[PDB]
Amino acid sequence: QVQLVQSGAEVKKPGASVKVSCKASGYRFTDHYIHWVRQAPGQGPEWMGWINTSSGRSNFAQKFQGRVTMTRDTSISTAYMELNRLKSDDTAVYYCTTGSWISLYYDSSGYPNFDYWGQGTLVTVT
Amino acid sequence: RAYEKEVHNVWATHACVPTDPSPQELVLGNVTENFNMWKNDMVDQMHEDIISLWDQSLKPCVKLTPLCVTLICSDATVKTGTVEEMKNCSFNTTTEIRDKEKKEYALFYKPDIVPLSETNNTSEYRLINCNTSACTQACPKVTFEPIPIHYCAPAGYAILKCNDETFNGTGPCSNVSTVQCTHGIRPVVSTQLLLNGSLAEKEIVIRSENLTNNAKIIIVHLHTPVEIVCTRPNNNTRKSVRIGPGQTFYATGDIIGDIKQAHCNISEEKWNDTLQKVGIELQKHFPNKTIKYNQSAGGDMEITTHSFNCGGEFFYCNTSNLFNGTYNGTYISTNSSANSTSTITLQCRIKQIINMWQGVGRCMYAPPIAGNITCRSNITGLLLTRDGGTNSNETETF
Amino acid sequence: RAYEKEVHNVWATHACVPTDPSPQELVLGNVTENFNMWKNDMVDQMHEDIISLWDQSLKPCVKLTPLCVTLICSDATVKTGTVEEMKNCSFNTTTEIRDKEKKEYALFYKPDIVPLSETNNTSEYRLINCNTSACTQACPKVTFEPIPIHYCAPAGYAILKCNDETFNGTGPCSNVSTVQCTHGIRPVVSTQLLLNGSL
Amino acid sequence: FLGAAGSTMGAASMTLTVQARNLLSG
Amino acid sequence: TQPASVSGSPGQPITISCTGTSYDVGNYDLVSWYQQHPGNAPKYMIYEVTKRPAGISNRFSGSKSGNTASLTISGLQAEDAADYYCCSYAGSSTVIFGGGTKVTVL
Amino acid sequence: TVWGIKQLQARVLAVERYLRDQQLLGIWGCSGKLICCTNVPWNSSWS
Amino acid sequence: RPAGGDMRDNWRSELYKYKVVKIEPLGVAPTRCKRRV
Ligand SMILES: *[C@@H]1O[C@H](CO)[C@@H](O[C@@H]2O[C@H](CO)[C@@H](O[C@@H]3O[C@H](CO[C@H]4O[C@H](CO)[C@@H](O)[C@H](O)[C@@H]4O)[C@@H](O)[C@H](O[C@H]4O[C@H](CO)[C@@H](O)[C@H](O)[C@@H]4O[C@H]4O[C@H](CO)[C@@H](O)[C@H](O)[C@@H]4O[C@H]4O[C@H](CO)[C@@H](O)[C@H](O)[C@@H]4O)[C@@H]3O)[C@H](O)[C@H]2NC(C)=O)[C@H](O)[C@H]1NC(C)=O
Ligand SMILES: *[C@@H]1O[C@H](CO)[C@@H](O[C@@H]2O[C@H](CO)[C@@H](O[C@@H]3O[C@H](CO[C@H]4O[C@H](CO)[C@@H](O)[C@H](O)[C@@H]4O)[C@@H](O)[C@H](O[C@H]4O[C@H](CO)[C@@H](O)[C@H](O)[C@@H]4O)[C@@H]3O)[C@H](O)[C@H]2NC(C)=O)[C@H](O)[C@H]1NC(C)=O
Ligand SMILES: *[C@@H]1O[C@H](CO)[C@@H](O[C@@H]2O[C@H](CO)[C@@H](O[C@@H]3O[C@H](CO)[C@@H](O)[C@H](O[C@H]4O[C@H](CO)[C@@H](O)[C@H](O)[C@@H]4O)[C@@H]3O)[C@H](O)[C@H]2NC(C)=O)[C@H](O)[C@H]1NC(C)=O
Ligand SMILES: *[C@@H]1O[C@H](CO)[C@@H](O[C@@H]2O[C@H](CO)[C@@H](O[C@@H]3O[C@H](CO)[C@@H](O)[C@H](O)[C@H]3NC(C)=O)[C@H](O)[C@H]2NC(C)=O)[C@H](O)[C@H]1NC(C)=O
Ligand SMILES: *[C@@H]1O[C@H](CO)[C@@H](O[C@@H]2O[C@H](CO)[C@@H](O[C@@H]3O[C@H](CO)[C@@H](O)[C@H](O)[C@@H]3O)[C@H](O)[C@H]2NC(C)=O)[C@H](O)[C@H]1NC(C)=O
Ligand SMILES: *[C@@H]1O[C@H](CO)[C@@H](O[C@@H]2O[C@H](CO)[C@@H](O[C@@H]3O[C@H](CO)[C@@H](O)[C@H](O)[C@@H]3O)[C@H](O)[C@H]2NC(C)=O)[C@H](O)[C@H]1NC(C)=O
Ligand SMILES: *[C@@H]1O[C@H](CO)[C@@H](O[C@@H]2O[C@H](CO)[C@@H](O[C@@H]3O[C@H](CO)[C@@H](O)[C@H](O)[C@@H]3O)[C@H](O)[C@H]2NC(C)=O)[C@H](O)[C@H]1NC(C)=O
Ligand SMILES: *[C@@H]1O[C@H](CO)[C@@H](O[C@@H]2O[C@H](CO)[C@@H](O[C@@H]3O[C@H](CO)[C@@H](O)[C@H](O)[C@@H]3O)[C@H](O)[C@H]2NC(C)=O)[C@H](O)[C@H]1NC(C)=O
Ligand SMILES: *[C@@H]1O[C@H](CO)[C@@H](O[C@@H]2O[C@H](CO)[C@@H](O[C@@H]3O[C@H](CO)[C@@H](O)[C@H](O)[C@@H]3O)[C@H](O)[C@H]2NC(C)=O)[C@H](O)[C@H]1NC(C)=O
Ligand SMILES: *[C@@H]1O[C@H](CO)[C@@H](O[C@@H]2O[C@H](CO)[C@@H](O)[C@H](O)[C@H]2NC(C)=O)[C@H](O)[C@H]1NC(C)=O
Ligand SMILES: *[C@@H]1O[C@H](CO)[C@@H](O[C@@H]2O[C@H](CO)[C@@H](O)[C@H](O)[C@H]2NC(C)=O)[C@H](O)[C@H]1NC(C)=O
Ligand SMILES: *[C@@H]1O[C@H](CO)[C@@H](O[C@@H]2O[C@H](CO)[C@@H](O)[C@H](O)[C@H]2NC(C)=O)[C@H](O)[C@H]1NC(C)=O
Ligand SMILES: *[C@@H]1O[C@H](CO)[C@@H](O[C@@H]2O[C@H](CO)[C@@H](O)[C@H](O)[C@H]2NC(C)=O)[C@H](O)[C@H]1NC(C)=O
Ligand SMILES: *[C@@H]1O[C@H](CO)[C@@H](O[C@@H]2O[C@H](CO)[C@@H](O)[C@H](O)[C@H]2NC(C)=O)[C@H](O)[C@H]1NC(C)=O
Ligand SMILES: *[C@@H]1O[C@H](CO)[C@@H](O[C@@H]2O[C@H](CO)[C@@H](O)[C@H](O)[C@H]2NC(C)=O)[C@H](O)[C@H]1NC(C)=O
Ligand SMILES: *[C@@H]1O[C@H](CO)[C@@H](O)[C@H](O)[C@H]1NC(C)=O
Ligand SMILES: *[C@@H]1O[C@H](CO)[C@@H](O)[C@H](O)[C@H]1NC(C)=O
Repeated sequence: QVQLVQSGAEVKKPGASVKVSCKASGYRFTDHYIHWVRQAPGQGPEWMGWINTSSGRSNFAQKFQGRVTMTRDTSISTAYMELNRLKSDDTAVYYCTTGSWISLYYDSSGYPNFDYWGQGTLVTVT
Repeated sequence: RAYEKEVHNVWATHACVPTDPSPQELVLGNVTENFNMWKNDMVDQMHEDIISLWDQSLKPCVKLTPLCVTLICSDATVKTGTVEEMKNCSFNTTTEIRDKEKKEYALFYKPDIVPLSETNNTSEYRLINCNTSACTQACPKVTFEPIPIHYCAPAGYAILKCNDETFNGTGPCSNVSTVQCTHGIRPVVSTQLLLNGSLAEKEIVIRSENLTNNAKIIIVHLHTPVEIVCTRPNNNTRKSVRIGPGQTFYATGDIIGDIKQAHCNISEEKWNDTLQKVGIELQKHFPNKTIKYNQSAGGDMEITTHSFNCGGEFFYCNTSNLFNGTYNGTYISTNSSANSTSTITLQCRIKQIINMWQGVGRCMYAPPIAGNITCRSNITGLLLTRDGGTNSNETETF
Repeated sequence: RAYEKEVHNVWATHACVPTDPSPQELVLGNVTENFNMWKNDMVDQMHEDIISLWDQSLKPCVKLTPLCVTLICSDATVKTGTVEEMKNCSFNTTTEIRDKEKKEYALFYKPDIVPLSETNNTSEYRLINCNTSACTQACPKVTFEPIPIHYCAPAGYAILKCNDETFNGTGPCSNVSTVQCTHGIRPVVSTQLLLNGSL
Repeated sequence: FLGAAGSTMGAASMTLTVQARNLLSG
Repeated sequence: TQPASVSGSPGQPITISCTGTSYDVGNYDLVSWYQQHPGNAPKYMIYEVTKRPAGISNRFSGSKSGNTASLTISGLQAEDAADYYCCSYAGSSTVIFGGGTKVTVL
Repeated sequence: TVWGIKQLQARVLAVERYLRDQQLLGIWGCSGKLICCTNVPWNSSWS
Repeated sequence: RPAGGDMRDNWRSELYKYKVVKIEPLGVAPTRCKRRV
């Protein structure tokens, strides 16, 4: 069994900042990449980027550049999302996903194998 | 055959005379002749021609004299290991106008750059070659593919070659045939391994000038090739920097995606079987002495590591664990019992600035290549030396 | 001809073999031959020769690398006679000593110079070549007179020419004559008009 | 070419001319 | 880049299509399919171009033709009435989604 | 030096082209004269 | 309209007459003439 505990619901004003935790469970956290998926209500998925849990290397979507930062630590097996200067459209359900296995010899960070999913969390912008 | 839209191979093989007919089958019969390939003149002509081709190909390209300035450098990778060789640097280039200096940035490899003198662990950096000589980058149209070359004697001369399959480089050949031109030998630049070479016909051949003198270099000609994969996985980008009037400089601009280690892959079972048969052929030349395969002696990065190129980029691979293990007995590894897929993986590093032929030639800055590089090769031979220690009464080391 | 007075003609015609005697005007007779002046090899050879001689004559002359600097310019022909085309400019030359820079002025033509980019429509100017490649000035001893040139085949080869007074340029010629060397064609550099050619 | 290099001098009297045929070819 | 809705009786098979460019679909087989019931997290359906994960039934299968791909649902039931999504590596370490399809089981 | 290179090439080519057929006539043994009697029968396929 | 740019189009106007050939001074013919032996 593997499961990702996302943080609670965030309700705040436009222009603020949101940090969301994702505590991994059931596996050694260094083994797999971590991706995150947004989902606007009445709308499908929305990809932001990914983070290498082994080294903190991260990548983004082009419209999420600068506003987002990702951090992690394998000492407690969690990763922290941080979105800055929120807008009205940023009210969404947020999902922590386990990516593919991290290798040493090939770039598998772009693999769209989101094997397991977190429970989701709600970010609401008043 | 090598005639196409591209003529700028570095070996300039387009200017050679096309060999129209079939190769000659001119076997003589009843002819015995002594041979000495350690005293052959043609190898020195080959080395001089390769050096001259390198100079005449690198002559009209762009120089890097204005680039050798003070470099302010910092960390580029977010990691702390494996692929930490990336560094970021900034400097002052000269634009088209002489009076307009422009701040500029570039990425580099850690073996290329050197921390500046009397540094207080600062950001001050320079190039490796700036206190040795000048340097020139390669022109981007230049292709380094080893097109085969046939040497031909002039009319009135002749070429005699051996046909005896066990001819170890010295001694008279019972089977000698003449030919107008040599076969398609390749100018493959490599060290510590032979790549894409001509295979041995039936038996693994050991050639050494004296075989007891450790100063002589043992050439090992393998009967069957060992297939080797080498690649640099991470996505590199090429940027351009204007330097001076009407000439450009190319450099590594960015890396896309998670950086992964440049490496090589060798089928471990076939490599061990090849080393086992080489140990057989060596222990029949050295009776009652177990041999050992050990890493090379310490020294320079260009000397210790196995160096080659595929594509326009240059590779230096560690190969310490490649040469490992002792062969005693008679066929002790027994090949395999199951269908093993074990692959030994060698980590590799990449240099941009190379002083190839130990400074006899010239400096080159190899331009980076966008995308990724993958290359496949055949190992056909080994370059070995006899580490003749005092305690090698039964355990010899090569 | 007596080219020892000035051997520095740009087409290097002093080094050629002197055609001492009369040419070989041997007309053959009863000979028909097909000709193609769009597939002729000689024109590409002599185009390459003109390019090579241009590079060879231009090689030892003086370079203009230090000239490519910032130019501050002004209207030198405000009193225009509907020609103008003449800009005064000033710059910083380098003297014999490296550390001694010297303010200098020169006149230029408007097609030669370009207003320097990233300006506020000011007097910042540069040369046309400076973002393309360097240039070298011509040596003042070099004379650009189109001296005529005869081409000669090597011994054992031959040159056949069409004697027909109304030749299309391609096809068979009824009247063909051999010759050792071609007549005195001129290497005149021109476009859109042929100057002093063979009539 | 050199088709009777190992034969006697009597045999080479048939071959020798083609050796001269390769003295300037190419 | 996905058809909005699809319908089908229980028991009969259907297909869900996705069409992209050469960069995201044509170059690589790294295409995945997911499903999502309303009020639920998205669910792991197809990972390779054809390969099914363990625990996933033989209801679904993957396919690819040139510039497009398709999830063939072999047979139908009411539980397959959830929304379906396709996802793909889009080059330069970018991951995109097709957009969605509402399955309307009759 | 371009014209000198071309003159050298021309003289070398002329020497080779003169020596080639002289070598062929020396092979056929009828060298030194312009008309050769051959003692080879003319084949009917050529006739 | 006037045109130009390729300078060999100038030079093709002057080299239209000339053509280069190679002399091959050996010929083969039958005469019913036997060599003396
Ligand atoms: C040069 O040589 C080097 C060295 O040889 C090469 O480097 C090696 O390259 C290998 C490439 O295949 C790579 O292998 C990977 O290893 C991963 C980890 O391996 C460990 O786990 C597996 C399984 O437990 C063990 O068998 C193994 O011995 C190790 O212990 C594997 O996880 C990888 O397999 C997965 O990825 C590929 C690619 O996507 C899939 O095709 C494959 O099916 C596997 O996918 C499963 O796992 C992923 C990740 O979780 C899921 O997304 C996916 O859906 C699959 O899920 C499984 O599990 C779910 C659970 O619900 C189930 O539903 C489903 O049905 C599946 O069962 C891959 O095999 C080596 O690690 C790597 N390094 C070394 C040191 O060997 C290098 O490539 C060479 N380079 C060149 C240029 O030649
Ligand atoms: C031992 O011998 C092997 C066998 O030849 C050599 O391996 C070759 O190495 C060269 C250079 O590393 C390879 O050439 C490059 O291949 C790339 C991939 O080619 C494949 O894909 C293209 C596109 O689909 C096909 O057209 C092609 O046929 C292959 O299927 C190309 O992308 C490269 O082209 C780029 O570079 C060249 C030169 O830089 C440019 O002119 C091009 O425009 C383009 O930018 C390039 O052609 C070759 O594929 C390898 N062959 C094999 C079989 O692996 C080893 O290099 C040699 N050992 C040593 C030490 O040299
Ligand atoms: C293009 O622009 C250049 C740049 O200005 C210009 O060169 C200038 O030319 C003028 C004359 O042609 C020079 O003026 C002279 O300068 C000398 C030394 O500086 C002075 O001694 C001269 O007389 C002064 O002194 C006298 C005695 O005190 C006074 O009676 C008199 O009124 C003067 O004050 C004279 O001014 C000038 O120095 C140069 N400048 C440079 C930078 O070279 C050039 O002429 C322009 N070309 C055209 C065609 O207009
Ligand atoms: C490294 O060694 C490999 C084998 O150890 C070589 O692979 C073999 O190369 C042969 C020649 O290149 C191939 O033979 C050709 O096969 C094709 C298809 O079967 C035929 O159309 C050709 O006629 C045939 N040519 C000849 C001369 O035989 C072999 O098929 C091929 N594979 C095997 C298993 O033997 C590599 O060529 C060699 N070099 C490199 C650079 O990899
Ligand atoms: C290596 O170091 C250089 C030097 O800092 C980095 O170049 C810098 O890159 C950033 C963005 O990549 C530039 O920021 C941008 O600046 C422009 C204005 O110049 C602004 O409009 C943008 O919004 C953005 O802020 C920065 O200017 C640039 N600095 C220089 C001197 O070029 C380079 O990115 C580093 N390489 C890596 C891989 O990090
Ligand atoms: C040009 O500059 C380079 C960079 O400093 C010089 O190379 C340096 O040479 C010294 C002397 O051999 C090297 O020191 C050696 O270090 C090893 C340990 O690494 C030690 O065991 C030796 O006893 C010796 O102290 C130094 O490592 C080396 N640096 C690099 C980066 O290669 C070079 O000598 C200079 N050349 C000239 C002509 O000035
Ligand atoms: C091939 O290798 C063998 C041995 O590895 C060489 O034989 C060695 O030749 C040297 C010089 O001729 C000998 O050195 C001399 O030894 C005598 C006493 O034996 C000493 O008094 C002299 O001052 C001198 O050092 C050496 O002994 C000899 N070793 C053996 C085992 O025979 C041989 O010369 C090498 N040949 C070639 C062509 O490299
Ligand atoms: C850049 O990296 C990619 C990813 O490693 C390289 O793609 C891989 O190239 C090898 C070439 O041998 C492919 O192996 C062969 O694939 C064909 C089908 O494409 C298969 O029939 C053969 O049996 C063999 O497995 C490998 O599949 C392919 N991987 C992917 C994901 O496309 C690529 O070659 C590298 N490009 C450069 C220019 O370095
Ligand atoms: C390795 O890096 C290169 C350089 O960026 C990557 O190539 C780039 O791939 C992207 C696709 O992710 C291309 O974007 C596409 O461009 C076309 C036409 O410009 C446009 O119509 C599409 O909508 C999309 O934006 C980009 O052009 C392309 N750049 C170059 C120079 O080829 C490459 O994908 C990277 N390798 C991997 C495996 O991702
Ligand atoms: C001497 O060498 C020649 C050529 O290296 C050998 O001729 C070849 O013989 C093999 C079989 O032995 C044939 O399959 C080849 O076709 C031959 N080559 C040619 C070009 O026809 C010859 O057999 C060798 N002789 C000895 C005694 O070793
Ligand atoms: C590149 O040149 C700039 C100036 O063009 C240098 O910036 C100066 O550095 C000195 C030394 O610290 C300062 O005193 C000046 O204030 C800086 N600015 C100017 C406008 O002169 C810079 O150091 C050079 N090197 C790099 C790597 O940027
Ligand atoms: C490979 O060669 C090196 C040569 O230095 C060996 O290292 C020596 O090993 C002996 C073993 O008794 C030690 O006494 C020396 O002190 C070692 N020297 C150094 C510098 O470390 C190494 O053991 C050899 N490895 C194999 C596998 O043969
Ligand atoms: C040569 O191979 C042997 C056999 O694998 C290596 O010995 C192993 O080394 C690793 C790490 O050094 C240990 O975890 C194993 O326990 C060792 N096994 C045994 C049987 O000793 C040895 O390190 C290799 N040497 C080189 C230079 O590659
Ligand atoms: C040529 O060099 C001189 C200096 O020898 C430049 O004159 C300086 O210009 C700067 C920028 O406006 C001023 O701050 C200085 O006060 C000027 N004088 C000195 C003595 O430095 C001049 O700009 C350069 N260019 C031209 C076209 O004259
Ligand atoms: C064929 O060409 C030759 C030479 O081009 C012609 O010979 C010239 O004839 C004119 C008069 O017709 C004389 O004035 C010239 O002196 C002749 N040339 C020389 C070198 O003597 C010849 O007439 C032409 N014949 C035809 C039928 O066109
Ligand atoms: C093999 O090489 C050794 C040393 O180079 C030499 O002594 C020996 O004679 C060679 N074998 C033959 C058959 O010539
Ligand atoms: C690999 O080769 C070495 C000899 O170099 C030998 O000692 C070792 O046993 C071999 N490995 C296997 C698995 O047989």
